[PDB]
Amino acid sequence: SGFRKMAFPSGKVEGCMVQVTCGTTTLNGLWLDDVVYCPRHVICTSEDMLNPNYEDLLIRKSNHNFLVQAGNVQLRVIGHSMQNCVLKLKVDTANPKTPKYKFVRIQPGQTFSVLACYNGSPSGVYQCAMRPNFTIKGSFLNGSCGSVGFNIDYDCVSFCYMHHMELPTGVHAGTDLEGNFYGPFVDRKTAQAAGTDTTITVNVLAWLYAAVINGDRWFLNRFTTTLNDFNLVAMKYNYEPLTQDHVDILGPLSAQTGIAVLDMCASLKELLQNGMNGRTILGSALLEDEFTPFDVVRQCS
Repeated sequence: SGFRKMAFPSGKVEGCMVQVTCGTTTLNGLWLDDVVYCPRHVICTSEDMLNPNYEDLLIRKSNHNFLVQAGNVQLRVIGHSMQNCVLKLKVDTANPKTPKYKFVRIQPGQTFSVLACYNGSPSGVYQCAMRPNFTIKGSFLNGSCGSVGFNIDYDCVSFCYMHHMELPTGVHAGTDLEGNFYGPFVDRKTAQAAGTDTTITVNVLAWLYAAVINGDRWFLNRFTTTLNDFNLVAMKYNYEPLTQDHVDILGPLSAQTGIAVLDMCASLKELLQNGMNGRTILGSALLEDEFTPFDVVRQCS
């Protein structure tokens, strides 16, 4: 029993974290084999950041301008390269602690673990979701750039996020490990609109199914609904549409509790139209959309 915000163990990622200094700028790098991946904005001065030409700035750099540190050991840089918005630094030593890994690109509504680091050292691990508007609500401070998001599938680490910037809203933007930003965002100090967010319907439902398993069932009703009937309510309240794929995905939790997916859509319909009526679900007066059906099934079965 119990249902909690839960991260992957951070060990295999901890072993990959290093400190990258270009001139006056220090942030975090990921060390896999003999390549260190970090945000390319590490080569920008304060000035540069208003209007960076990354091509000209990197042409002007030498392998010596990059200082890489694994603990207090210097890793000699022997090559430097850009792929989209990530800098790749070739070092002379393969990371012995390199695990089995992949670079994956995630969608809105998918959760991942963040290991927030400063100066190549780990501070903590937390869980979050890619928002519908391709940002994340992280906990980041100065020098946290290059911290990474990941899932662990058996022994294999799937790196899905590298932290690049905080927007005026105080929410977070970054890239996959191929340097392609999530969302319209750019590694330029400009005006950049977070872009109105929405709620993750399939996740809220996952959370309701969790609620049920942990004995919290007051919001269950006899009403029912069609998918098109659900989504018409959804759009009104800035919830994302629900698709037969989302329905399918919820299949096992439904099997687990015997509560038909569309019956849960009837519970949720009611909560959106009437409110919780002074109530709480797992203690919250709010509906929780950053747990996936996967995350719920993992913890509650």
